[PDB]
Amino acid sequence: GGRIPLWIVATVAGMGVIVIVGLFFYGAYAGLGSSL
Amino acid sequence: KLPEAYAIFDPLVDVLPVIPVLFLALAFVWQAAVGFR
Amino acid sequence: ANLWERFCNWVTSTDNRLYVGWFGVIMIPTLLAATICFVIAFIAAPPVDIDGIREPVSGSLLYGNNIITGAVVPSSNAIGLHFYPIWEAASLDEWLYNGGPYQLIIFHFLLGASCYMGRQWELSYRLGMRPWICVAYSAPLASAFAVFLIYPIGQGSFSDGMPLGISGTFNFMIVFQAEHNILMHPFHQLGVAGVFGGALFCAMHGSLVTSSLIRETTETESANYGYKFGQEEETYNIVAAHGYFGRLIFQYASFNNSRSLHFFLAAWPVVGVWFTALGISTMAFNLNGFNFNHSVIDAKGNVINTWADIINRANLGMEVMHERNAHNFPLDLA
Amino acid sequence: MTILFQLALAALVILSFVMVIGVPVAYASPQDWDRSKQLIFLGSGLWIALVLVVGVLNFFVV
Amino acid sequence: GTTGERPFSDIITSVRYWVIHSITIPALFIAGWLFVSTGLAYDVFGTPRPDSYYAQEQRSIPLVTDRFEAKQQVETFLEQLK
Amino acid sequence: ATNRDQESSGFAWWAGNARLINLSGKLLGAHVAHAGLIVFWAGAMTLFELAHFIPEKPMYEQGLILIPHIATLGWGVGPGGEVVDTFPFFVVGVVHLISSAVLGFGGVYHAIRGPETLEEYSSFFGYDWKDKNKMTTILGFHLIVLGIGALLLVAKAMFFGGLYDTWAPGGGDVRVITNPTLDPRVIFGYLLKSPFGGEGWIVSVNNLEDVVGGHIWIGLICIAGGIWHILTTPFGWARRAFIWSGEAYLSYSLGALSMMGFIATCFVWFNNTVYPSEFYGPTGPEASQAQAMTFLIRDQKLGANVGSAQGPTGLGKYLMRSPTGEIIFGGETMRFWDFRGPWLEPLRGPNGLDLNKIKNDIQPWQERRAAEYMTHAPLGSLNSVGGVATEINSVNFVSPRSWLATSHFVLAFFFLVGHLWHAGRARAAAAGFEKGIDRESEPVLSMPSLD
Amino acid sequence: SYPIFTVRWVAVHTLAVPTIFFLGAIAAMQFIQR
Amino acid sequence: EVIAQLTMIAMIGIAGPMIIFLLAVRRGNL
Amino acid sequence: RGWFDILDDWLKRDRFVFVGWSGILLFPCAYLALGGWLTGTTFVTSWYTHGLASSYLEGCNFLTVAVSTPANSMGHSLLLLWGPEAQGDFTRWCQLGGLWTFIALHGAFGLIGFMLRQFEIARLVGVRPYNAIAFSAPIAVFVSVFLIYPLGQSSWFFAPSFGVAAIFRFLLFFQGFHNWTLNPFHMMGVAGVLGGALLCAIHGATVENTLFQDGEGASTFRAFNPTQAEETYSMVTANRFWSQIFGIAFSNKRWLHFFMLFVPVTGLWMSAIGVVGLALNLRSYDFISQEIRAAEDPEFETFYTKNLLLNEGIRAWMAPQDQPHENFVFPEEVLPRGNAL
Ligand code: CLA
Ligand code: CLA
Ligand code: CLA
Ligand code: CLA
Ligand SMILES: CC1=C(/C=C/C(C)=C/C=C/C(C)=C/C=C/C=C(C)/C=C/C=C(C)/C=C/C2=C(C)CCCC2(C)C)C(C)(C)CCC1
Ligand SMILES: CC1=C(/C=C/C(C)=C/C=C/C(C)=C/C=C/C=C(C)/C=C/C=C(C)/C=C/C2=C(C)CCCC2(C)C)C(C)(C)CCC1
Ligand SMILES: CC1=C(/C=C/C(C)=C/C=C/C(C)=C/C=C/C=C(C)/C=C/C=C(C)/C=C/C2=C(C)CCCC2(C)C)C(C)(C)CCC1
Ligand SMILES: CC1=C(/C=C/C(C)=C/C=C/C(C)=C/C=C/C=C(C)/C=C/C=C(C)/C=C/C2=C(C)CCCC2(C)C)C(C)(C)CCC1
Ligand SMILES: CCCCCCCCCCCCCCCCCC(=O)O
Ligand SMILES: [Cl-]
Ligand SMILES: [Cl-]
Ligand SMILES: [Fe+2]
Repeated sequence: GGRIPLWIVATVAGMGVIVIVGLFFYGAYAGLGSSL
Repeated sequence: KLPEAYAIFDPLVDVLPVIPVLFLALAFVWQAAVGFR
Repeated sequence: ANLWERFCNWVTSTDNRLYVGWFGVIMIPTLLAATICFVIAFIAAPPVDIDGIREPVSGSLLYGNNIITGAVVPSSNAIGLHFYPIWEAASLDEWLYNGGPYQLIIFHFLLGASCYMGRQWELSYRLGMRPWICVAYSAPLASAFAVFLIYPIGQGSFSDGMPLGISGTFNFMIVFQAEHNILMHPFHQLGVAGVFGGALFCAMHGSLVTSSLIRETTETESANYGYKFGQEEETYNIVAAHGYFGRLIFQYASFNNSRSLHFFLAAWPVVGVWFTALGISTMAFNLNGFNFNHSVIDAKGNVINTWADIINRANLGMEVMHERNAHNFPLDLA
Repeated sequence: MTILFQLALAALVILSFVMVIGVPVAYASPQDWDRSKQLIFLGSGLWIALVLVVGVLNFFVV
Repeated sequence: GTTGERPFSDIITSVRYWVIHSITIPALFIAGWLFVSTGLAYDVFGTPRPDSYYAQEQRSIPLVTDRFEAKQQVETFLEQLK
Repeated sequence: ATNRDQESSGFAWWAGNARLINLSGKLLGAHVAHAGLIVFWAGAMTLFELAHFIPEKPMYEQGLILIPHIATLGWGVGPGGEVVDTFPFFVVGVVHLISSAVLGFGGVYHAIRGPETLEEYSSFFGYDWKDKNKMTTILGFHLIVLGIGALLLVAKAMFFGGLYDTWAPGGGDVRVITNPTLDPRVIFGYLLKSPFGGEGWIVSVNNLEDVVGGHIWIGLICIAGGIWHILTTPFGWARRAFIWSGEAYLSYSLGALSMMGFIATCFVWFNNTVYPSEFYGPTGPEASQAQAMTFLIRDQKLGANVGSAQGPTGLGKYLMRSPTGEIIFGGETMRFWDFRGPWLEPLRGPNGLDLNKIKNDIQPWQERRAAEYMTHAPLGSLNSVGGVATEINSVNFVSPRSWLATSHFVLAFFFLVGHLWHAGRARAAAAGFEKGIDRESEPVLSMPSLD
Repeated sequence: SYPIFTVRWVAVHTLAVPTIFFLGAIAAMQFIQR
Repeated sequence: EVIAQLTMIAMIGIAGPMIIFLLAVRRGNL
Repeated sequence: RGWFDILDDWLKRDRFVFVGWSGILLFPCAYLALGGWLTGTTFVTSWYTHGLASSYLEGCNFLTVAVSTPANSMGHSLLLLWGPEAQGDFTRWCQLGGLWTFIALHGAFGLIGFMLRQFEIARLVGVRPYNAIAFSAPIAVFVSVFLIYPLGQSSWFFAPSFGVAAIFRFLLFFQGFHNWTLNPFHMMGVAGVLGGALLCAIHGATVENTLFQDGEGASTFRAFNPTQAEETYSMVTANRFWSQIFGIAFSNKRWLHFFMLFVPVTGLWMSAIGVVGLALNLRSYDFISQEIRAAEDPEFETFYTKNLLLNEGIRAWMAPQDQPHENFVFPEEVLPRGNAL
């Protein structure tokens, strides 16, 4: 009903996308697709 | 390379340069806390 | 009253059919100079040694072009970035051979269009308007600066500036793709979003306002006659338009605030075109599109082509053919 | 002094991390108006000292 | 107005919501992870792993060149990797 | 409690820093804290570069932008630009990083706890934007600070160890500057040079005596102007010509910074004196010239008479004339014949490149440098694949000159937009119609119709 | 009070649930070596 | 390793939101 | 009331996401086109049809992934999962290019559904259907480029593949083989799209800078009430400004917004017509008079001849790998190349 503040859920959600994206950019340099 | 005395801090030095952008992000965490009033 | 003040009142008069203004005092001569030179050159200029290799390219209508193939041809690579006014030539004939009209036109034009922008600020001030139309124009203006000024600076020659013609534009685009892979550059991808989205939102807005025009006319007359210039009331029902568009997608994906809606229309294409102008201006310094050439290899190390490698094959065909007589050494470093 | 230059330094790092969070919170809770102003004073002076200590010790491990 | 559904601002701040989705979200993620780590996505879709694009000493691509025998053509290219 | 929401300040959150316009103390805080961020970055970034620094690779193969600035000032470097002591890079790094904390502290102090407005705490630090005397006084002090800073570079060059001098005999070296150029015919002659090819305005400054001499002039000019403005107030003509408000002053500075960004962009792209190619990689013109040199050397070694070799077009394959007759390298590099650099100038005679010197006096160090620079031309992809756009993956390289030119063009461009944005707004707001047209007194409605 | 199962609920879960699955697949792919 | 990098930047990153969080608990002057 | 009238009620309920009769066509087909693209770019190769990797799984990134066209040997097969090529084998369907026809054909019917949705909603809410009318332009593009064009060629192989870089390849193919920049229908299309973006920017900026002061805040967005009667900006000041800056201006708000509809819609329709021509290789490739002159006069050069040399480079350097089924073997010595490069 509103127990959890929106700003908290936004920051956590936000930091969760940063990590997944960050990982994808890490992957451009390692393993498949890195040219190496 | 850093001087060997400081080498243990290499990982911290590796991440320090991104700190200024976290300030910009902090401003938005803050405005959400105050509801963009 | 003294002559100076009467002149100043005239220059800045809001009653002139076309506003002059202080920016106009420079805009008018420079635009006229560029316009007159361009028209005469497009019709009658003789062939121009664009690449400095004594291989003149015919750009004008009288020398065998049509409207599509004709151009004012960029000045000679031998000149590079040197200033080549008429009075630096031994003769007009020399100046025409080496592509002097191109410099004269682009410099007067860039100066005149910058003052066009300032003039938009200036009249908005005399009329009591808000001042930022000129900011919207800065997007096309910056685009013109990029292809006529910045890209030559970075590459070292006005001979690599955009030609003043229809087919010459295409030539510029193809060579650009070969040397910079602009399609793979995100600032050009942002420019496409800018212009595709601008056209999308243009058609959206026109269609939603047209869809919700208030009945003020009969079936015989143009619906345009239901709006009277200066009328205080809105001629369409924005609530109805919101009601249609909110249901087409969902309610909050639709604008209810006219001011927010129109700012979005301004912002989307302007930002996108700022980015594409910045794209040309930074590829001017050879920070090129993404290079995924041979990025995928298999367990043994065989190259597994992707669509990026197929683009690279086309790029290579452009590279090896452009300016086919102009290179003596294996790398085309500018 | 090796291991103890590294102890001054991680002291400095630690104290910095505490000052980074604590100074803004202190300053914006004027409930703890006076209680806390003594602490930042201590923290600040201790910080400046750790920097000096690390700076001289550097010339015994560099 | 409002079409009667519960406001999103309300569900995502609700504890019942995060109780349910603290489990369901990560469970879906691990399922997708496992779909690839098990190697199962290669075999569902027919996608070569890094060792099965070419035979050891061949440099030609296994292009399908017939419309109705194409499925059989692909199966034949796969047998030539063993 | 003050401003800090839309209803009380008139500005929405997305324009929230506009709530600070008349809160000198909180505004002082914002500027100091932001100065903290700048100094922090200079510190953190130098340490990062130093951690990632391999002294045996060229600086420009390692993505370094800040260490090259330190090396150019004569620290940590020896002949040829070899790195001999990294400790100075460390010191520069650490001292900025430490300093950012004190700036950070003072900025957060003033922004949060300090007094929101300063004008009641002291009439010296407090200010009204419309006080033209006070605004020129602050301008004055900052001019003096700037003049001091210019003279610090002079101090470094003349008394405290010198500067890296790419032109110095024997491949380049740090050198104390003992005879700076004071003749104003040279110093201000640079300002009257055309910005076009072969001239290059101030970007053409090609020796450190002119550089040090110009900073003597600018230091003294800034100090004299600072005192001027502390002691004077603006004249009537200046009063009538400008908008006097916080936002206007901002807009004037954005215009200034834009202009400066575009100039820096061209400096780092063309100039190889204060951006030595030893540290920043060759310029675009330089690498293109180096290619022609490389293949001239190769072919001449094989027996080609490079002076008489007619290329496909009829122009010389290796050498040709510029349009004023100088002998220059051929091919597409004909556009870059204004290039000047220490590896090339020994071949230069009064008529341009000297064929006798080309046949006889090319040293191995010139062949090496020409090959190095040809293969580090500043061309590369956004994911840092070195080379032309059609190159395959392998070489991980984008020239610091590209990174620095592209970044600062983008920055300079957006600061021009900011200038126009704030300058137009400052005009509108001073005249009172920045929020819209007044329906009751719409000016167009009182104008005669155009036709 | 409100319903919790709606047409809307199906729309969001029709998108949301495959999206998470696909993201975990793609994450795993960053650790594939050739 | 990359552990230490990520553990470092995890701790720095959390620092910002903590400040905000603490001041919101203590009903501070956000 | 019959069962038809009751179903009508439920389909037309006001809910968060309106459904309608059009939804029965729209939602399945849109979701499946979208889903098939995501599925294929994430997991599916183009090795057997193109000799290309095309999925994240293979190590492509967002720019280089695609759902690629079927092999040329498929002709214009519908490539049904149960048709004679895949014979019901899903795995073989993916490998043969079935997801391409899957996406293209469900996407086509999904666009039909979207346009019907625009008609359906317009009718219920009581507005005129100009938005539906406008959407005819995206449909004509999609049909001309993704359906008609390959149907005129040898196979679906030569349609556009669904990916970022794959579409870039398509662009360059059209330059090199079709000289599509020279085509006046494309040129009109360019004018309509660039002109539309122009109109978008200039109309939004004009409104925003002729606003009336209807509040006291510096943020002017709050001074608008969606139910107000009054215009929120001054048509009269806007007209004077542009009359004096540019010489002409709009005076009629209805014409202005109809023009904003007309320009980009008409542009996209023109470009669609040009691509129908290219379906048949009916190009605007050459100017005969220039070719006659250039053939006889080796000193005659224009930007038109320069650009054909580039096209000739594109075709020869890209064809062997772009059309692998042709087995083009071009020895080094036949490749067109200028000096040195
Ligand atoms: C940050 C630097 C800075 C700034 C913002 C100002 C700002 C000001 N100064 Mg100060 N000034 C400075 C540095 C600065 N000054 C320094 C270092 C000196 C010592 C030389 C002076 C000497 C000085 C004097 C002597 C005077 C001012 C005055 C003024 C006021 C009007 C200036 C004006 O009209 O603008 C510029 C506007 C102009 C119309 C200038 C001429 C315009 C032409 C087109 C410029 C071209 C010539 C240019 C000067 C040099 C060419 C270089 C080019 C190649 C780039 C304004 C408050 C005036 C005032 O009111 O004094 C109290 C005044 O009389 N200043
Ligand atoms: C360089 C960036 C920068 C800086 C220096 C500032 C600074 C400021 N802003 Mg602006 N702002 C920014 C970016 C920035 N802002 C951005 C990006 C936005 C858009 C999201 C805004 C939106 C905005 C609004 C909407 C408002 C401001 C306001 C303010 C002022 C008072 C803020 C306040 O009461 O905070 C209170 C917040 C807190 C107490 C939370 C903690 C914040 C502290 C500073 C964290 C510091 C952490 C740091 C690591 C400490 C290390 C210390 C160490 C040295 C020992 C302040 C001077 C306000 C204003 O003008 O007041 C009248 C205001 O209303 N700003
Ligand atoms: C340009 C920046 C600037 C400006 C104009 C001000 C102005 C002010 N501050 Mg702030 N302040 C700043 C930066 C600034 N401060 C910084 C960086 C810090 C953190 C160290 C502080 C911390 C601070 C506190 C804690 C307080 C103030 C207070 C004040 C007021 C009186 C200060 C006074 O008279 O001291 C006179 C100054 C001195 C006796 C020292 C002068 C000698 C200077 C510091 C040396 C020059 C250093 C050099 C230029 C920099 C390069 C060095 C490099 C090698 C590291 C005034 C409104 C007071 C206030 O608001 O009262 C409630 C107050 O209590 N300030
Ligand atoms: C509106 C929804 C919709 C539409 C229009 C389509 C359309 C299509 N699908 Mg997709 N599909 C859908 C939903 C839909 N699908 C759903 C929900 C799924 C998941 C289960 C799929 C899964 C799917 C796959 C896996 C494939 C397709 C394929 C196809 C294509 C061939 C279909 C075909 O031949 O049908 C034939 C069947 C009919 C035309 C229906 C016949 C209806 C009856 C029997 C007529 C009898 C008349 C009767 C005598 C009179 C009664 C009157 C009445 C009053 C009772 C076509 C483009 C194929 C494709 O894309 O290949 C490239 C393919 O392989 N579809
Ligand atoms: C106001 C405001 C804001 C802003 C803020 C800011 C901007 C701040 C800044 C701050 C800062 C700017 C800070 C700083 C800090 C720093 C520090 C804290 C440092 C320390 C250091 C150290 C600790 C070091 C150490 C070392 C050494 C010595 C050696 C080597 C190693 C090492 C590195 C470890 C915001 C927007 C958020 C919001 C609103 C309000
Ligand atoms: C250091 C050096 C040097 C030197 C330098 C110098 C000496 C400089 C100077 C500089 C200068 C000396 C500059 C100046 C500038 C100027 C300006 C930039 C101007 C501006 C103007 C304005 C902006 C105006 C405006 C206006 C008008 C016009 C009208 C009315 C309005 C107004 C006012 C707005 C050299 C090169 C040797 C070398 C290297 C180093
Ligand atoms: C030098 C040094 C230091 C210092 C440090 C510092 C200074 C820190 C800071 C930090 C910080 C400063 C951080 C912060 C962070 C932040 C963040 C993490 C944020 C994020 C955000 C987000 C995620 C967002 C979200 C959202 C919202 C909220 C709303 C709207 C929407 C969105 C989604 C956007 C230390 C002590 C280490 C020691 C050593 C040295
Ligand atoms: C095909 C097919 C089918 C169907 C399928 C489907 C239905 C699927 C779906 C699927 C899906 C439905 C998927 C999804 C996915 C998603 C994703 C993959 C996402 C991702 C995203 C991202 C990555 C993004 C993010 C971001 C960024 C990047 C930046 C900006 C921000 C954001 C956050 C937005 C069937 C069964 C009939 C069988 C046959 C075939
Ligand atoms: C109009 C809506 C159409 C929806 C169609 C859904 C189709 C799903 C069914 C797939 C069945 C494939 C198995 C059949 C294989 C038969 C091959 C053979 O007889 O040789
Ligand atoms: Cl060409
Ligand atoms: Cl060459
Ligand atoms: Fe409108």
